[PDB]
Parts: sequence; C-alpha cells; structure tokens
Amino acid sequence: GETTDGVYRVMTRRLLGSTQVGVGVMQEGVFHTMWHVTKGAALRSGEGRLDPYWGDVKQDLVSYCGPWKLDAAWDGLSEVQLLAVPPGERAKNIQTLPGIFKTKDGDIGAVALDYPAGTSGSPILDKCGRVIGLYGNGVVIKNGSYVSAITQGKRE
Amino acid sequence: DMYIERAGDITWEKDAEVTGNSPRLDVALDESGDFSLVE
Ligand SMILES: Cc1nc([C@H]2CCCNC2)[nH]c1C(=O)Nc1ccccn1
Repeated sequence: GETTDGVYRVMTRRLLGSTQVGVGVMQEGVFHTMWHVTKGAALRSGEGRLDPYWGDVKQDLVSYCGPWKLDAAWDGLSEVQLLAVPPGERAKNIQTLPGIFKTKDGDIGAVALDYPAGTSGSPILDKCGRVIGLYGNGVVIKNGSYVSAITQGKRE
Repeated sequence: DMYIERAGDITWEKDAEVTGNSPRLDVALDESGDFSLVE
C-alpha cells in the first residue's frame, strides 16, 4: 500500500458515487485523521489495509498503523496555514491568524475558516511546514459561520 | 467501505490567500467531543 508522507482524501463507495468524507495526514508510516470521519473503521490504500491503532471520541482523533506522531504546537502569536482539501477540488493553502477557544481546561487555538464537512481532517501548518493540529472539530458562531479548534494529539 | 487517495505534499506556501478573523470565544467540550458556546 501507498505509505508516502503527505495529505490524503478519505473516500466512501457506500453512498452514491464516490463521496469524500474527510481528509488525513500520513507521517512516519502513520495515518492521522479525525474520529468522526472513519468512526474507527479500517481503511484501504490501493490493495493495502490500514487498521486503527489509537483513538479517542472526546479528542476526536484516530491514528492508523501506529501511535499518534504529530506533536508540533501553535506558538500563540504566529499566522498559520490550513491546507484545505475540499471535495472534488484541489488542495489549497489558506493563511489565517488563529483565535482562541477559552475552556475550563485551558486555551486552544482556533481557525475561523468555512469549508464543506468533507474538509474535516485537513492539517494546520506552522512556518516550517510542521503539522500543529487538524481542522474539523468546532462550533457554529452567531453569524452561522464555522470556527474549528486546532486539534492536536499527544506523542508518546 | 472507506479508502485513501493522496491529495498532495505538506508544505508552507509563500504568497497564499490570507483570509479569516481571530475570535476569542468561550466554549465547553462535552464527553462526546462536541464543542459549544458558553454564555
Ligand atoms: C460531521 C461532523 N461531525 C462533527 C462532530 C465530531 C465529533 C463531535 N464534534 C462534532 N463535526 C462535523 C463537521 O461537519 N465538521 C466540519 C469540519 C470542517 C468544516 C465543516 N464541518
């Protein structure tokens, strides 16, 4: 199977035609995506099989073939880039300055970009191209727009 | 049954479309992973 580092679309042949349900990152032999995209289910990569290794519904994350590898974090000051991979459209970098999700357990960066639901799992990057989290788990604000958290896992 | 297709490289791109605001929101994270606005 294709284990090349990079950004990937998560597709399904269950519904009419081929439908993009999400996006994920391949890094160091591990596939990283959001839990709500696959719901823990196994993935196909050509003829190779990707089996889930770690997952957590609260964090809304899941890794395949190995533990979570992404550990870079937003510095709190710099602009970041969402490598948005929308359904039926090409990968497109979009630079934004993140906001903050103020929670009882600490603050989290948040990207205020609006994209289709199939864009869930698109990586958020820092100036050196390191993945600082995934886009796809957020909230809808007063004006109907979508604000996603910068969801990052823990590296063991 | 789900499958993956490569969509590109992970790189920082100079001169990309800069857009979007930076709000400071009050939120709550539930056991099911759902974020919500606290007011
Ligand atoms: C289908 C779906 N389901 C969740 C939930 C995931 C687990 C609990 N918290 C919300 N978000 C979504 C979504 O549509 N996300 C999304 C991502 C980018 C752009 C637009 N929507």
